Amino acid sequence: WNKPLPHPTEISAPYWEGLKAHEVRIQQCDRGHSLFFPRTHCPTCGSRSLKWSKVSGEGTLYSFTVARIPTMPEFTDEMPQALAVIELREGVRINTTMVGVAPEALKVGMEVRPVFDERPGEVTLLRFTAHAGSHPSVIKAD
Amino acid sequence: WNKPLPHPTEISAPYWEGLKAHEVRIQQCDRGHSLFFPRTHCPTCGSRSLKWSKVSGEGTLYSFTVARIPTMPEFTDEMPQALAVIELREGVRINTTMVGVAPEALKVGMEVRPVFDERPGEVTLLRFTAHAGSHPSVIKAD
Amino acid sequence: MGLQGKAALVGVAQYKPQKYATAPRMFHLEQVADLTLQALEDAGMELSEVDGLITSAPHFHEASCFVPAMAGEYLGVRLNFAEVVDLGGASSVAMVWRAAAAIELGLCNTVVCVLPSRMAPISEHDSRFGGHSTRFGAPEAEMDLPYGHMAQNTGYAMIAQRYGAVHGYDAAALARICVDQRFNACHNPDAMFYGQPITVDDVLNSRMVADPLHVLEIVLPAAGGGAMIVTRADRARTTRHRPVSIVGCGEHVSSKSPTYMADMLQTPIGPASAKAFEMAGMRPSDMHMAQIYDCYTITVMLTLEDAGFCEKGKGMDFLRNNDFTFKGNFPMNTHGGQLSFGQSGTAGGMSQVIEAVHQIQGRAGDRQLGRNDLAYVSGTGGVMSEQGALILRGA
Amino acid sequence: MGLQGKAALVGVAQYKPQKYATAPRMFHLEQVADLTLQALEDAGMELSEVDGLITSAPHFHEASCFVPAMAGEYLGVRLNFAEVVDLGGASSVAMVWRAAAAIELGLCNTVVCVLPSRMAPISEHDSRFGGHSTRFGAPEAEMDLPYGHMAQNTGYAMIAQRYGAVHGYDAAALARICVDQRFNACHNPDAMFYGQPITVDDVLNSRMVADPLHVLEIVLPAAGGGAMIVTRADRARTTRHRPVSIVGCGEHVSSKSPTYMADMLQTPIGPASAKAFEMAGMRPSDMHMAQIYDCYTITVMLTLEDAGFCEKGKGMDFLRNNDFTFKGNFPMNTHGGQLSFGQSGTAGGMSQVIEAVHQIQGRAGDRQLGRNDLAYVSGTGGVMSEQGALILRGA
Ligand SMILES: [Zn+2]
Ligand SMILES: [Zn+2]
Repeated sequence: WNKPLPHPTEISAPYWEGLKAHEVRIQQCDRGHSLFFPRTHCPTCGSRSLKWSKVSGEGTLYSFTVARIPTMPEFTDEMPQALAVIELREGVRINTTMVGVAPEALKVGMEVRPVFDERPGEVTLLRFTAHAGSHPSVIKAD
Repeated sequence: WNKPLPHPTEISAPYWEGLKAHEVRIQQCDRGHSLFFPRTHCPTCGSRSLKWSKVSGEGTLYSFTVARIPTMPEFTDEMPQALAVIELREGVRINTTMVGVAPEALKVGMEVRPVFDERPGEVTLLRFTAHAGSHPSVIKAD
Repeated sequence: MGLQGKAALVGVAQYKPQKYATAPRMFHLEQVADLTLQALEDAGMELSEVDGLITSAPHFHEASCFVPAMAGEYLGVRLNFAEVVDLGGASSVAMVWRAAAAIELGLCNTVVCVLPSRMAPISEHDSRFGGHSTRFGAPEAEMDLPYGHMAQNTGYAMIAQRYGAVHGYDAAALARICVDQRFNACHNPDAMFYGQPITVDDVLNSRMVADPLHVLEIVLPAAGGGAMIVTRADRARTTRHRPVSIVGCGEHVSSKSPTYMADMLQTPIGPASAKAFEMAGMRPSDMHMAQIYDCYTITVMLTLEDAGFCEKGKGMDFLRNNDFTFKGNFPMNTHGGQLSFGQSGTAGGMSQVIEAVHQIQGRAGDRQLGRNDLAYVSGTGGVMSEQGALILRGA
Repeated sequence: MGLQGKAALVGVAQYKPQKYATAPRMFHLEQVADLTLQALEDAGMELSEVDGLITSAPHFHEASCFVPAMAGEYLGVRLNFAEVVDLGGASSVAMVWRAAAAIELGLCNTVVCVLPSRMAPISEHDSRFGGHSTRFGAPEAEMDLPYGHMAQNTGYAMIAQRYGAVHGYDAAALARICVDQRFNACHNPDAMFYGQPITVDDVLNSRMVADPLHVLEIVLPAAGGGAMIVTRADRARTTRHRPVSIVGCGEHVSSKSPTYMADMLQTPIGPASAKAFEMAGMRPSDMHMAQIYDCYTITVMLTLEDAGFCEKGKGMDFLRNNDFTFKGNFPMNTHGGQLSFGQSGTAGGMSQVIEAVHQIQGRAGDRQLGRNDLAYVSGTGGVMSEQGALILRGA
């Protein structure tokens, strides 16, 4: 990918490794609080006993917008950018983009599925699509 | 000359240009306050009426030290560095180094006179020596 | 146990906002001196009285660190309070209450609040993410940038889209913010868009930047800068203009990205405004003017809701049912706001404080409010991230 | 007037000073969370009670700007006070009284002051002048660097040479500071130089850096970090340890380079300490301990004089005739000071504050003082540039 790519840290590595395994891994403290982005502490109660939980990746579209001007030239091949914020069933929120749906069609609150974007090669990114749509759960590299 | 050199601004330019003409030129506000380093205002009273004028350049050694480890590797040919603070008769203070004085004869309060250092080439630096010493007023480039 | 109101704004100074091409370049230390002295001259005070200094921490052109010391040395003052803030657009209001806190606590008699915003001259010997960090370990570097999330436009668009989905959206209502504030700027010769009136149609027909936000609903970047002098109440008696006491303040930072807000529609200006109103012993209905940080129209509408000027979910109708010009019943951003007066980078928020001081001091010319004693001022940084609120009261 | 003593230090935490080569690597955001939670556990409070945060503005590894917002978001707190300081070694004392001011102002209930000092891990996709600025327009870039003036060693050495010519100099008397503080460190398992006693001749035999300063009179840069919890006096009663009230404070910055000081021998800790003792209604002879910022031996002796513990000009005499160990009559830097406990970058100054809290709370172990009610603490940045003082009293 010519676009900016995530540079995972030892803290966030299990999440990015999970996407490679077609999994959505979200940390949870032993008091039950889920958190994202990844940390070494619970941002709710301050517990340091965190586990990486496998979640379905299903949730609702919390908000979105359609970029008419590229946030930077490198994303011109993704125009119009369907920038989105997903709220997972567990309550965490994730920045992403929507695939397999028209950008102007989106609606706040619609159910969504995860889509593992393998096109950058070694790095897999997490997109989302309509839960009832026909878009596959993966985007194989070109 | 591999050492740091001054990069004059349009505010400090008249000072570094005076050294090129073998003159110590400082600003004096219209209320009589001398100032240094150069500014667009008087740091004492805030007046914006500043006049550049030549001063004799003599004063006293306010303090000094002798670097036994070079402050930078490129100051090795100046070792031992006789770092000095000079207070001109006008009351402003100038960071510099002493030339032509044995480190062991440096003494807080000695009368000093300016020495214009042309070795860097295009830039002329301002060093000082003992007023009663015989060190010349200029150090020509090698 | 809040502020007792014994500090007052007495002098202001502001570079006229200019595009970066016409904008002269000056060193940030140079701007500190120039603006500080202009504001002191505006108040009728001397440089020798300054014993407190507040400025912006990041991207001070001449110093990556020891900013207070280098600036204080360059200015020539002896400080009992050497302060920097790092709150983006909320920096201006953040400085005002800190200056009052130091004066009321007894550390300073006179504090200068200064924000350079002109670029410095370039030298032979000497930013595509819009302020987002790319550093290793910065969460937004890996969670925002690879998906195109960055800068501010899309973040505010996603807040607007969320609002429309929950409470309904009325683009023509937002346009009234642009129109009425442009009307205010049309009576401000110092405003960028002086003499250029627009209509609701002009706003709705302007290009879409990020749905549902139009070009005319977003500030344009420009260069400027500002300074502000705060001093004790007793010293303020003998200054040149009417003292503007700082009677209430509030501050809140609960999120960087709106994605991690508990609810993007419940914004941190609410808590900050409630504290400022409580501490001044005052209600929104007591204000004679509201100078609201206006980098985006959606920020203004949400500030009106969360500050208490109207009920949550009713901001759309508040815009429809009120006149926000200086001739109207709810005067707002009477200098034109950053939208029509000009956004001077980080110093943009200072234009809101300065216009309140100008109004309260009776120095606003044709746009002068007849009732000019109480002001609400807000400052916002990032995408509804950093927030501050001030209640100002003329002496 | 001033602080009324309604805020208290109730929890502390700090990494053991460790050399950069072997010290653990941690992101600054990670350190902020780790140190805060450690200090919260030490106080017996939980995360959601924190409504105020203070840290250092410059060189935050993951953010060149918006440091409070990003740190608070990572931590997971909702802040009513989002503060950064930029005062070098004086930062630690500067954050303490700012936390007290915000709590006495009613803005916050509980404030965390935190300074990361370990370096972050390195990524494949990622300082000569010792902090001096090389930027175009920075005065020191053209007036100091071309002549070899930079960093801190030679500046403090010229202060020492000025003192010797004016008041006399005793190299062995200054070495007493190193020996006694190392003795203190030799009873502190956490100190970097635990179990490593030195003598006076050890100091004189150590290499001359710049006349008359030897290497052993100068701190050794190291990695570390620390945090402290400050809370209201009433909430402090139900915390784990004895509250340490903040009853006096002072701050002064009148120069950046010592070259432009009115008198290099009249240091800013004079004004700062006079304000702090006045605010606490106390005098130097009331103190039971003095935790004095000790990057250089000369800084300690000048703080002894200008803070009023001895006469101006008799500092060497005071050093010859007094015992500064925790068993002595003038206990000083009873943790070892930065010289012997280790300097954790900008967090080195926090070691002084934390030791004062440890002593007052009765938690100093083998180094516990008999009288542990009252403490003077100083912080110093740059070369006699930024300065702050604190008077602390146990509950
Ligand atoms: Zn938890
Ligand atoms: Zn003058």
